[PDB]
Amino acid sequence: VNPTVFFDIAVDGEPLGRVSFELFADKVPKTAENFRALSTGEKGFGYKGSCFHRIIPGFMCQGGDFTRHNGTGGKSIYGEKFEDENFILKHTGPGILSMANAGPNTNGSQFFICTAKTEWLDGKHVVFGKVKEGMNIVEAMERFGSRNGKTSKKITIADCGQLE
Amino acid sequence: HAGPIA
Repeated sequence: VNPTVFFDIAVDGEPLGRVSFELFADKVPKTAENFRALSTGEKGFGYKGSCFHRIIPGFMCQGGDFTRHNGTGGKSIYGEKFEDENFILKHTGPGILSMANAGPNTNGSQFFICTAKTEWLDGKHVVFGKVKEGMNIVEAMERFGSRNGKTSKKITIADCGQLE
Repeated sequence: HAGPIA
């Protein structure tokens, strides 16, 4: 029953590969259904066309800011932001999909894909999904990142939606 | 500004 969605990544317009995720709607429903609805585009905005503004090798790839494309805003499906669902799931390793907030209870549309164990984020960031396939795509676009998160190339979500 | 830090 756990939704599966995907991202078709491209490096400067040129298609890179597909990355799919399993969303734990059974544990984190509002948070999962938020990501799910934004991956497809069930409301007119969403992750399509948006990019990964912040990428730090060995840490994570952050995207989701479809409105500002910098990390300032972006927005969920419930107006603007919403509270933390819970912290049941932990940042166990690469592939982990977590919400990128700006202080407790400010989950909007932004998220990050882990490329390493980041347990220090446990309790601060809501873990709601994980890459199922395409961890080598996430890793390929990671090299186009940096220390401060600036991307040396324009990594975009060329396409996205729900496979089940 | 949103995002996790190391």
